[PDB]
Amino acid sequence: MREIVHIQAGQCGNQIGAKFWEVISDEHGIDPTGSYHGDSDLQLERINVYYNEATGNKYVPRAILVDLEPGTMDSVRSGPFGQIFRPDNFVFGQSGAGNNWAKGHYTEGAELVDSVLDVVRKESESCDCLQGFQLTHSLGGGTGSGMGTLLISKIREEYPDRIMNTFSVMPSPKVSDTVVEPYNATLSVHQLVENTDETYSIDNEALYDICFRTLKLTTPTYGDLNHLVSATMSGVTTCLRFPGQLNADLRKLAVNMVPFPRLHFFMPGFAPLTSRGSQQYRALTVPELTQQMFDSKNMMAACDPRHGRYLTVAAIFRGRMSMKEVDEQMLNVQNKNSSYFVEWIPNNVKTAVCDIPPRGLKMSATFIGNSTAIQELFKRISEQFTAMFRRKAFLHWYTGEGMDEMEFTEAESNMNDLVSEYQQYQDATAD
Amino acid sequence: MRECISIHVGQAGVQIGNACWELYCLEHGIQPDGQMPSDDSFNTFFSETGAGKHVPRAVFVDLEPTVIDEVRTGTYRQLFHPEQLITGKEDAANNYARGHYTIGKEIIDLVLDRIRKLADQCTGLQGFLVFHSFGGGTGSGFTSLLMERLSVDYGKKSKLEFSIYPAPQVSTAVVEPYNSILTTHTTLEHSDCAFMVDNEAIYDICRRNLDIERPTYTNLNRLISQIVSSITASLRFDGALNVDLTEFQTNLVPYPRIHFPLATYAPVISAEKAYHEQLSVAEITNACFEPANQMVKCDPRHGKYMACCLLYRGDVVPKDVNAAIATIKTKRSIQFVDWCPTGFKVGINYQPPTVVPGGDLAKVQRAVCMLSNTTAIAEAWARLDHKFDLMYAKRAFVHWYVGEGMEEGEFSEAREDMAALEKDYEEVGV
Amino acid sequence: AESNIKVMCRFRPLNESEVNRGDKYIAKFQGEDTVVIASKPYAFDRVFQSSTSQEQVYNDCAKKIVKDVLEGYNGTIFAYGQTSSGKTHTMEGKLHDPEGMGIIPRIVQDIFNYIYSMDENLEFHIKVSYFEIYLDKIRDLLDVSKTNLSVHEDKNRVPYVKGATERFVSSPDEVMDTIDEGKSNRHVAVTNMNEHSSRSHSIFLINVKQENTQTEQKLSGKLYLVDLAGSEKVSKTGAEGAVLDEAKNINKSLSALGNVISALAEGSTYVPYRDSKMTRILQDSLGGNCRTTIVICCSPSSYNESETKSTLLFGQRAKTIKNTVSVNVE
Ligand SMILES: Nc1nc2c(ncn2[C@@H]2O[C@H](COP(=O)(O)OP(=O)(O)OP(=O)(O)O)[C@@H](O)[C@H]2O)c(=O)[nH]1
Ligand SMILES: Nc1ncnc2c1ncn2[C@@H]1O[C@H](COP(=O)(O)OP(=O)(O)OP(=O)(O)O)[C@@H](O)[C@H]1O
Ligand SMILES: Nc1nc2c(ncn2[C@@H]2O[C@H](COP(=O)(O)OP(=O)(O)O)[C@@H](O)[C@H]2O)c(=O)[nH]1
Ligand SMILES: [Mg+2]
Repeated sequence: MREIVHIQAGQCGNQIGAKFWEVISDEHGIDPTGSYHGDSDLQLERINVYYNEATGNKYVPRAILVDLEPGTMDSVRSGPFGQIFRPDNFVFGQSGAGNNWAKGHYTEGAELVDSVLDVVRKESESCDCLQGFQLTHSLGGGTGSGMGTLLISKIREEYPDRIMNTFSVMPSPKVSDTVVEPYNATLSVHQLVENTDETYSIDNEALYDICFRTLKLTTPTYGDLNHLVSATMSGVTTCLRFPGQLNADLRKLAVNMVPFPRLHFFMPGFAPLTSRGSQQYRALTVPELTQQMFDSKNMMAACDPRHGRYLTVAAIFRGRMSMKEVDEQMLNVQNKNSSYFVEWIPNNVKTAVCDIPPRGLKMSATFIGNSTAIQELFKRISEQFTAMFRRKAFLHWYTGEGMDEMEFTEAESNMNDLVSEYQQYQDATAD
Repeated sequence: MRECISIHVGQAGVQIGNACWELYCLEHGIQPDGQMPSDDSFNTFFSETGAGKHVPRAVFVDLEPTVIDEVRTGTYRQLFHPEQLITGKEDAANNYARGHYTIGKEIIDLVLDRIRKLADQCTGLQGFLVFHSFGGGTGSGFTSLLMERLSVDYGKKSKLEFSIYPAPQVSTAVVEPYNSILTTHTTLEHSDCAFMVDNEAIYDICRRNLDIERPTYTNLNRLISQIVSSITASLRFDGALNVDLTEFQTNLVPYPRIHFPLATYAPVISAEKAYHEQLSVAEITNACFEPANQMVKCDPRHGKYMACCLLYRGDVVPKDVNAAIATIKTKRSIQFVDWCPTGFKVGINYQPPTVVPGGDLAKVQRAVCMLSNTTAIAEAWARLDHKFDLMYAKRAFVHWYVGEGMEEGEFSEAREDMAALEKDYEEVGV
Repeated sequence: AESNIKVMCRFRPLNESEVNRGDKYIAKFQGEDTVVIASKPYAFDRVFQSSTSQEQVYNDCAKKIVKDVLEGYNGTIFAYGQTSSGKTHTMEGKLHDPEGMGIIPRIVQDIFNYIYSMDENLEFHIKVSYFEIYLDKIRDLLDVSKTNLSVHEDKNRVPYVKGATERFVSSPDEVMDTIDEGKSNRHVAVTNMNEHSSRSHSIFLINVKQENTQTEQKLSGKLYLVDLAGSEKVSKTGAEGAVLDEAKNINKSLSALGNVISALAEGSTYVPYRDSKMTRILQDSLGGNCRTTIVICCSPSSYNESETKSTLLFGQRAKTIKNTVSVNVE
């Protein structure tokens, strides 16, 4: 299907989202004045998938940007591609919810929610063959978390037929200055499991370790990290943006990824990220790519799948190459590393190849895994959540912003049913 | 007179189409716009139009626009007439119930009308060649819906399939054991005779018989198209008999449920292997009983031959054919049907095959394709039902199909007939 | 402590569309326990052959569950089976005819007939709600305003429906009015299988509370009476457009009910009550503190043989299930 509507929410969600758009906009050959410079004819091909044809020779992204704190929209607006976003589509408040999911979901954000809905209806009814909606938000802040999930549910009540794609970023156990993040997380997961088609779980923890070990960088600076996010986020959108081989859309992705409809939390990964400029050595070819793509060291969630099995892998290759060598390299890997897949799911590895690569490279490979090990993440949030909840610590800051305690009980109740679910299909066998 | 229409459903389906149509174009002498320096047996699969443009007896169908927009962007875009190129928008997306229920019915009338306006320009229409996967969204779902509606619409007029089969090494989708069993279940009663294409076999033959190290699906379709051109050669060249699709049905079926033959094609030799380049009619007839060159990569060392037709094209003499067939009947440990005598139907067309200008095969003086009904493909069904059972046991992925219009009973019913297809393949033999 | 799910089997007659097609009568019966279909026996709690009246279904199926629910157990009665097979006839029926009325208003009366037969020291507070699951959202039936309702978890986390019309009823006659109102608000369409086809799963809940003033003890019981929709083959019903959207959600929710039934019978480690809103509202009903009777509803026409067979195997599966039954305090 054709048009995706993209929605960015919270400080992160709008910064990783602008970094996404400058990546796909360079791929589709469009500049910060909104001019199509594309040197290949194929750059304009499926342009209307992400883009709106505006008045005249201007292509504008079908992106809606939401925040309560208006300085986020200013850093986007004063960012390098600022003018490419339509200033109707800057949706801004004047406060900020303040790492409080409740002030997101019930206070400030439920005041803002309807201003947003009016602009996603407007992107929507303007689309010819609408695919569905793509939200980028946090599972840990204040804007992205409660106001995101308010969004997920509100648009989905309006459009339950089309696809709900989300890039949901997960908070780190190592860093963050914000203590209450597992509270915001548990509360979000509860809404997410009920209202998304697919959830890419984007762990800050892993992005940190991917950037610190692989690429090289020491303290966490979000502009360097957001490059690895944006490169992943280009990677999986490839098949929607550009033609090649199998799995064009998100539905044929999600249909092939999800065995049981609440298990839609996917583990991202990206290849090549080797020693820049110099290597030029070490790795180059499609099996070397397939290797890096399959590696626990190249995974973007902090759950080591060497400790919890894979259900399904969707692998998006980019460049001109051999469909046979992927068929064999996906055969090989699944034969040999069989004990890290699940026996009851036959044919575990799903492959797309697009002729177009990204810029900076000639060949690339993106991993998307529906892994049972994503439970270690739901356990980390829980064990932390239930820690604070049993002493009813910080609770008053949230219950005071509208919530019942029984909403903390219910949000926990589904996260732990989600845990039993993920623990089952780790443990399960054939017959 | 004796005209046939190719209906190309699915991305694979469509890209074997491309290669087939491009190959018929070169075969006939047809320039890539339409004009041709000559005339002759373009008759069946092409129609000459007023302005000298020779138009395919085609229908191309895709459930999004992308596969078909590459057609009308590239080469032969001016050969392919816009009415015969049919796009969708919101696809089935690997999901059989979207292709049968939800999205499929949204193009079905429209595909049938452009089929009917092409068929009503067929003086002696034989029937259809539908090319589709047993495994995809488009290919699996839209084709089974299309088969039911064509059995009501054209009835007596034949439906041949060229059907893409997944394999126990080379596979594609997770839900593909459902796609397969679901589609077959529907096709069984409706279809006529189906030439299973195993994508592993083609991949494997290209590696071992064609010495290709890096093949792409372009390379694979080049071998595929060469078996489809070999079958269709009987309508399109000069020669002896077998000029009709129904002789294929008639002579290949042991019982009509068991309507799925195996095709061999020979020689599958690379242009680069020009040392032992002088192959005989015997040589290429040996290769047709060789387990290498089987388009369906199952074990003929377990499975019995039930029925064989040999189609020779190029510099082949039928003295040479007789001699070949007698000695292949003495040499190979081939089990055969009891109720009938010895089973070979032989076709001889005088004109060699064609390669594409970059084509991988050698430009051989003679060629053969064997169409053969084997019990070997019950081995392949058995692997497929055992995968259905795995997934169905846990109920995995089934919410996406039942949640897009399907009943779970349909899975039970489908599997029950596939398990009776298993018993039909057991019972021919005892 | 552990009581099986009673799985009870009802065959209707051959309807007009069936007899005018010329369809065979495929049901053979062996005693009260077993139905034989294509020589194959399918074994149950009680089987009801075609001639069974609406009263007959009431005294054998329904009757005893009335005394148990008012002993402060929860009680679930629900009908399952493909389209036209006689679920709505069974549960609703023809409400105002004293022969044609079904389980729901017959349950209501025998509740109040029990309350008429009780001492002056038992106070009873009965509240009812009536809602439907239509296009996977919970529409309130007694109120037009609420188009989706919410699933909340209770005191010991057992789920219940928040945001509903809880009408507090005095007479059974007034309960017949909330039934009559809610029935006619319930979303019904003409299909080629049924002219009054249920397109939604309809959820009547009677929550009955009682205290004896003199004993000073309080008990509650949730009585759920679900007329389900019947998972249908698109070939048969001829469903396109909205009829299909409807069908999708129904097939979707009853595959999930099936999988929950299935998981319980095999002893699978999760038990996904969390798939559908129907499976959630049925959490107590399928493994919890309720005495649950499943009425599997069947057609005897040859046309539906395959899908009839499946409905019987759902019930053989289902009979194997026990509930974790207990007395519900207040
Ligand atoms: N032989 C052949 N197979 C191909 C071709 N390109 C892709 N395939 C494969 O054939 C199978 C795909 O079948 P399709 O019929 O394309 O599946 P489809 O119906 O397009 O699937 P959807 O996109 O879900 O609708 C997969 O195993 C592909 O790898 C091709 O040109 N020739
Ligand atoms: N046991 C029966 N005895 C006599 N008539 C019956 C019986 N069961 C059903 N019928 C007839 O069939 C008709 C339709 O039955 P009903 O609506 O209950 O089917 P249903 O199973 O609810 O269908 P759906 O799944 O579409 O809702 C009834 O209105 C009634 O007249
Ligand atoms: N990758 C990444 N994560 C960030 C960034 N900024 C903050 N984070 C973290 O990711 C989540 C962002 O939440 P957000 O919704 O942006 O917080 P809010 O805008 O302040 O409500 C939090 O858990 C932050 O610690 C960023 O630019 N990139
Ligand atoms: Mg009904």
